[PDB]
Amino acid sequence: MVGALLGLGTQMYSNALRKLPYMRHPWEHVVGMGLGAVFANQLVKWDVKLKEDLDVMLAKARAANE
Amino acid sequence: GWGITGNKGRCYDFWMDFSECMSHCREPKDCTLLREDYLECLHHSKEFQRRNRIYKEEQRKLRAASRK
Amino acid sequence: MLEFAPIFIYLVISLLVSLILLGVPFLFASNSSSRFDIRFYLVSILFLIFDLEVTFFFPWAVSLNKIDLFGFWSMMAFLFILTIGFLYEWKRGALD
Amino acid sequence: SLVWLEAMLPLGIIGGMLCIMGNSQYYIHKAYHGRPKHIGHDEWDVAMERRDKKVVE
Amino acid sequence: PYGFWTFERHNAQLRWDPQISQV
Amino acid sequence: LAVFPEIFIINATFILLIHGVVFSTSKKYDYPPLASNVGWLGLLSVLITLLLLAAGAPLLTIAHLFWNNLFRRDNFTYFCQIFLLLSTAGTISMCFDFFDQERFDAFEFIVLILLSTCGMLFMISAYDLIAMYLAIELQSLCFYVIAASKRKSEFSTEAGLKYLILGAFSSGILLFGCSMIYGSTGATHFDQLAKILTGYEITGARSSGIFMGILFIAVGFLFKITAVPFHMWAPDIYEGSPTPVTAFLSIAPKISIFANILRVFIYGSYGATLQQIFFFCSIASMILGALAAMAQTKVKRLLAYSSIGHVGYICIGFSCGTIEGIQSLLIGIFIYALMTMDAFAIVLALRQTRVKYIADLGALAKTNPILAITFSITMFSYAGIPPLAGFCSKFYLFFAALGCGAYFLALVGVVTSVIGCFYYIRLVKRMFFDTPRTWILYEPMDRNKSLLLAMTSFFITLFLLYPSPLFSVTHQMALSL
Amino acid sequence: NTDITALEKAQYPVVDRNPAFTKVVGNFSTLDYLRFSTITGISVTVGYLSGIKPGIKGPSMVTGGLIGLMGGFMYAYQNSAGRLMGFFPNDGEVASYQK
Amino acid sequence: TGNPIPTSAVLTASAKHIGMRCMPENVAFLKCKKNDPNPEKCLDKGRDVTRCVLGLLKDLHQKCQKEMDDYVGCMYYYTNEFDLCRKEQEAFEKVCPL
Amino acid sequence: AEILGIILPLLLGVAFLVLAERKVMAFVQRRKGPDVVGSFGLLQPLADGLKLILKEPISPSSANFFLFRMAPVATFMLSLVAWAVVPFDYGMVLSDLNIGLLYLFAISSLGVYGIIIAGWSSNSKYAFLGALRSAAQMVSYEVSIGLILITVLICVGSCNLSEIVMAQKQIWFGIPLFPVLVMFFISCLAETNRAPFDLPEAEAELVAGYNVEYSSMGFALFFLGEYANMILMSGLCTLFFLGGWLPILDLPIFKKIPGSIWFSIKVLFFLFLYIWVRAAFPRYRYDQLMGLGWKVFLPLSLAWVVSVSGLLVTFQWL
Amino acid sequence: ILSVLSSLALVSGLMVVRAKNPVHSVLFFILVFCDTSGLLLLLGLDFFAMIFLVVYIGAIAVLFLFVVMMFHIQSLRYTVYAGKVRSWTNLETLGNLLYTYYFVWFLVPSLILLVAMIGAIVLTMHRTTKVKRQDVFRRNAIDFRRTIM
Amino acid sequence: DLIKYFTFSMIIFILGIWGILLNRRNILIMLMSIELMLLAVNSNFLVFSVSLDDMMGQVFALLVLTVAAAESAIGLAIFVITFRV
Amino acid sequence: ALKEEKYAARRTILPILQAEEDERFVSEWKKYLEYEADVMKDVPGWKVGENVYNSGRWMPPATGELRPD
Ligand SMILES: CCCCCCCCCCCCCCCCCC(=O)OC[C@H](COP(=O)([O-])OCC(O)COP(=O)([O-])OC[C@@H](COC(=O)CCCCCCCCCCCCCCCCC)OC(=O)CCCCCCCCCCCCCCCCC)OC(=O)CCCCCCCCCCCCCCCCC
Repeated sequence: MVGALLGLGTQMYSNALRKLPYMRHPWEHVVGMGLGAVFANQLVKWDVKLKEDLDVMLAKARAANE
Repeated sequence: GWGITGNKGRCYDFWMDFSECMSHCREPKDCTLLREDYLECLHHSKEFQRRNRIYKEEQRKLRAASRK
Repeated sequence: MLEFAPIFIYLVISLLVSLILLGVPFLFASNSSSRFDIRFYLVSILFLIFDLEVTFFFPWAVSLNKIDLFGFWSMMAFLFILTIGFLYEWKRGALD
Repeated sequence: SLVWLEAMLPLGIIGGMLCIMGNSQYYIHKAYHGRPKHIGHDEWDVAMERRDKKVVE
Repeated sequence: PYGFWTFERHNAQLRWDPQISQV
Repeated sequence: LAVFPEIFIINATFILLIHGVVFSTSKKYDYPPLASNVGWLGLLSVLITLLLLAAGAPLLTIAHLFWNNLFRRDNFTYFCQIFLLLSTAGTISMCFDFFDQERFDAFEFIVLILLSTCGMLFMISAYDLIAMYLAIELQSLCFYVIAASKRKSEFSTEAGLKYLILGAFSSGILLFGCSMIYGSTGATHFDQLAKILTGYEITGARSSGIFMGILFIAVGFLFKITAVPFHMWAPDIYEGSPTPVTAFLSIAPKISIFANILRVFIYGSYGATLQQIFFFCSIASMILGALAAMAQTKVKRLLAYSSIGHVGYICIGFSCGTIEGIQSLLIGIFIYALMTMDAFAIVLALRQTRVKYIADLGALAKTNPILAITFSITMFSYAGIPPLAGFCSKFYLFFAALGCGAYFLALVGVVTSVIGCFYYIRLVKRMFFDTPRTWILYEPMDRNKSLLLAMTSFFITLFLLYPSPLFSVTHQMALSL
Repeated sequence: NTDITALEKAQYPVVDRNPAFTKVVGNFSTLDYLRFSTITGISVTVGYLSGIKPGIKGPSMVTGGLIGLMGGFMYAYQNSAGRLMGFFPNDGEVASYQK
Repeated sequence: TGNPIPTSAVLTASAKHIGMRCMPENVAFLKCKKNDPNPEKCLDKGRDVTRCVLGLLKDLHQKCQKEMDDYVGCMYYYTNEFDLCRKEQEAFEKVCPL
Repeated sequence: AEILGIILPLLLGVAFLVLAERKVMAFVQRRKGPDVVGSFGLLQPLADGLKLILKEPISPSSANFFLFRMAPVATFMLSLVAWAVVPFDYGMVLSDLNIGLLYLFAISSLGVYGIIIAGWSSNSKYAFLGALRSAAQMVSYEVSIGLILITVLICVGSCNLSEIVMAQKQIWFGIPLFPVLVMFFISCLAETNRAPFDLPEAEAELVAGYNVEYSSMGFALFFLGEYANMILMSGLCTLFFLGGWLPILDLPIFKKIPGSIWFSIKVLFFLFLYIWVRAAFPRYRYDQLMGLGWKVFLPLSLAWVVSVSGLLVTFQWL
Repeated sequence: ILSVLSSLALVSGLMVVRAKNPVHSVLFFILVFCDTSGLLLLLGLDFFAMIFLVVYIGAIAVLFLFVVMMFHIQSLRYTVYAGKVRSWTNLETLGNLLYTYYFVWFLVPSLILLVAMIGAIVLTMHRTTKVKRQDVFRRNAIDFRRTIM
Repeated sequence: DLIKYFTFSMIIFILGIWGILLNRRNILIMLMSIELMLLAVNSNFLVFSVSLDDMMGQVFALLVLTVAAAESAIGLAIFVITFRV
Repeated sequence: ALKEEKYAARRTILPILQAEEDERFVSEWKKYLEYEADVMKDVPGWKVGENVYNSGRWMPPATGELRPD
């Protein structure tokens, strides 16, 4: 996903900060960030599920319209 | 809710009464009688203020009878 | 506490006794016949720590039938952390 | 041989002083109070002594 | 959050008790 | 179970401490410097914990034995603890240069950071005045030690000494608050203290003991987080101490003490009676941040005052007890922490300088221009420039302050943030478009800072493009309280 | 006294509430033994690569392996316990329905 | 000592007998106290336990009155400390009430 | 009060312990000790005393009278007040404290003050560093005595010394924990200075190691203090480990079993052991000594708390 | 009369904050602790009195004395006879809790004492052991034998 | 009488914070006052535990004892390091 | 076993001691109530004489901190 492009940047941005050129095999380990982005989106879904659960718990609470 | 010599403390009973209330009462009030009970155990503020009013009125009467 | 009053007066009566032992020689016999040793701060801090841990030993010592096998293991965890500290001090070499 | 007794004698008259340390502060306390000292004298016993001196009126 | 009584009633009988061990 | 994040990071610290001490005192290995070897295993004992902690998400609440006695974990403690270990991960990572380049054979600085992280893991989940104080002091004691570590330069020694004095006095105030509250309530557990302090209404109901107790607890905390009226040394504390220990005691105690404040001040005592001092602290903290940042030169002290001001911008989320306010406060801690880890990663990248001010910080637009881009990104983020993440933090905080009716708090926040925006725009201009000013050259930063600076720079710029995960996290944490 | 009763508990069907040690560890799935094995590897490696600089490659590898054993084992234990207890996916109910 | 004045010594001396006998009165008093600790609400059960126990003492001081005097002499001498004289404890128990 | 009946006999005990040490340590060396003064040197302590009292001062110096003229008083008062809780027989303790043992620990922690102050008021760098070294030694073998007492405390119920000596009716803690008695004795040897462990007390470095203004009273009071501290720390190896006032319980027909006499016999054994072990062993140099209190008697004391706690927890012997 | 003699502690606490001579400061420090232990005795907390003595005026003010000497600055009661049948000494009723029920607040002070050990080591080792006693670290093959200065 | 044993501790704590404020110049008095105020809160916990008849006070007082002691250890060690050689 | 013997003896004599203390304290309480109603004169003072409960439970009246120590 977009995590692949982001990782190549994070690695290339890292290379740009240490002064090293933009070259090596860690740009192929940015696939790990693609895994990370998929997990982060998966965690967004799981998280909004849990937040909806806590929100219906709150709606049950707070006097429940009384 | 312990005690300095074991033995359920002094008013772990009052705290259990104030916790069972706050457990199954939907409001902080209507469970406040038990809260004032428990704080009365803790600091004896009501008992001490009553004793001090007793002694204060006694002392005022005695001074009014002595000096006149 | 009730039994603390005998030693409370003991301090003062021993003060009196030592004052008499002081005044006895004074009356008789008239006219005619290193920048810093920091190891003393390491030894001192280390005694402080080990006496703190003995302070924690005392209630666990006197109440060990109450805490059956769980207070014992909790104290042994506290003591394994003491031992890790003491081994870090032994290896680092503060005991010299 | 009983030659060590001469060197035992100072330990004796230092043992005859701890016997006095122990029995003096016993028979002095056994005098001020008609009864020996109670070692395990927990608060139950001070409470019972209070109520006891209050029972004999 | 009223998670106190569920332990109090649970362990009140062992120690820290005024009059149960008496009788 | 339920202490597997603590059981591990305590066993791992011992395994590292024994492993480090045996080798550094070894003739066979020529007395090697065990830093960066007990490190590396240090920060992995963090990641394995962060893996032990994140995985067992339902398991953290696995017992009752801990509940009404020692400490209560929940979703808030769980998420805030995954953050502390993550923010401790960044802080150990940025130090790897400080261990090799700077001559430190003292590995136990690592094991002390690990013990402090355990103390903070027990602060987050602290759910009793006694546990709160004990964990607070565990982490504060590790930090006094590792802030007085450098014994050659006398500048770090007196800084660590006044840090110890300030922290011990803050803990004394906090502890007197705990005493007054306990003495006037007969209950220390937050689950017990909550039941008592419902309908306490100090300003309406005469309860002076509990009032002075909550006031002293708030004062001790506002000392620990170095808010404005009680910072009192914090600039000199951050300036004198070494840079990585500053990065540690400047971002992680904030996270931990703020989670602890959310525990005691939103559950243990909930009223509009105590948050008045935090409202005043927010006002004067944003004021002091803005002005002193306008006044400072030394980049370390500039970051000190910037952190004080941003801590101010945090407390406006606590200055109103609404869920939106608490969620704004949590958003503000994550965007203040990631940005501070970034700023300190940058300051650690520039090891070559001595204690030097923004003028010597110059020329970075020329030497290492990508690092200057990153530094401008981070400083903008602090300022709150719209297209960045710090803007999202300050903006949601101000929106919570408006929804909470604290219009004046939002006003002082916006004027102080605009002052800061002006100051940091002027700083970036002076660094980029002019002022060459003596061209000090830097050894390159290592991969560890590089990825943290790079990932965090990506997080700051590409944040508004996906704020759903963090907002969901912080709203869940606020609901859990 | 103690009790394993949990907050947010039993979200999945419990197999054995409060599993005894030597059973929750005898429940290690070939994924747990694969989590306890990858953690010990990533901990031995960071324990060897870390120690090549100070010359301690062997003993730093050993201490990284000790850290990895402790951590990966407590992780495999977390997993197999939240599986035996009702906390995790827990597809190992066939082990109870069969035995 | 003397008439059955329920002193400390004479009470802790007969506590074995106050255990065998007068157990119903004691357990009733304790049941009240554990029900509600207000002193009035079982002043009657207090009279009841005190009645049977004063009776038990006046009993022990009739048969074996010399034995029940040496043992209380102990318990007053050593303050209610049992082990300090098991000889008096046995001689008192053996002669009449076991 | 009756504090006289515990300080005066203890003063006589210390005065006669100087003679008991000289005489026993002489008998060891194949020679009669003080033997002309009294019938058997029995008046030799009174002669030493009455001499030290009649010795003119070297310089009056009564001006500095609050600094170090009450510091020996403090050391001696502490060495004498730690005798209250020590029980000589059933109900012969002067003040049965239910935390008696911890009170002894505190009295030692104040004897540290005694030494440090009485050494600092001596404006002699060598003597002050010697006093500081002696205090660090006395306080480094106090963590080991602390843990040894935690062992003998685990065996007992409470810290009440009368209970610790009453908890040995079945067997003295010297028989099962003999290795501990050897560590308490070798620590009480080292806590006090009089020991194989007395480099700060190396014959010369001791006199020039406590004060500059002697006047005799200071010399006698330090030695009276060291010998009372010794009678005390030998009256602890006999409460805790040996049966405080307990016989072997064989109940002989010849022996009417007095209590204080048994306590006396045992404290005499430990005093004779103090002397014997001063005669027969070389000094430890204070650089191996401090490396024996940390590296030898702390690990072997910690192990013992875990051993006597374990073996008493598994089998419910507590 | 000893009840109100806490005024001694009160004035000695005012001395330590209003004294330029450090010996008087540490002396009145020790005095404050002695009177605070007297107070803790009057309350019957016997264990805490002895612990104040030990871990304050046998360790901590020992530290402070070291820092001064060296490094000079220049009727109606109703006693309920239940719960008295078994009187719990203060140590027993601290151990019934600290090691079994609130034991994590006791293993955390364990970690604080361990951090104090590590701290006193890393701070005041003072380059007197392997911290710098490793070697001067001078090698031959890395030297130029001063032929060319 | 609880007020007598608390307000006296309260003003001992006030003495500690007062010495903190005044003595920002001298640090040994700073640490003196630190341990002073960590006593006036410790003695405070003990007094409030005797008054309330609650044991949490004494548990917390013991832990504050063995935490303020480690704090004094590290404090004085930092102070000795501050006076470098 | 000796301590359990001692505690059994104490628990057995506990009801008699507690009955004596109940009678004594209730007599002192009657006299304290007859003193209150006399120092208050019952028109101006506490219109309810005892009214000490403050909820549905009884407690020994009041004291200092720790007398038995
Ligand atoms: C479109 C085409 C796609 C093709 C397919 C692509 C397939 C995958 C591609 C490759 C994926 C990643 C491969 C492994 C990681 C490489 C790391 C790296 O760059 O090392 C730099 C590193 C820089 O320093 P150095 O030269 O090692 O010298 C050390 C310094 O002295 C240091 O200073 P000192 O002297 O003070 O020493 C302190 C020490 C301190 O050292 C430490 O403390 C190290 C601790 C680091 C953290 C843990 C690392 C090991 C475990 C990683 C995680 C494993 C689980 C999965 C991933 C988790 C998330 C990362 O520093 C070190 O440098 C130690 C060693 C550094 C390397 C550590 C990592 C390697 C060992 C473990 C391998 C793990 C593989 C991960 C696979 C990822 C994907 C699943 O240099 C090397 O390691 C060079 C040789 C190794 C690489 C061989 C060539 C690549 C082989 C695979 C290529 C396949 C793709 C072909 C693509 C073709 C088109 C382009």
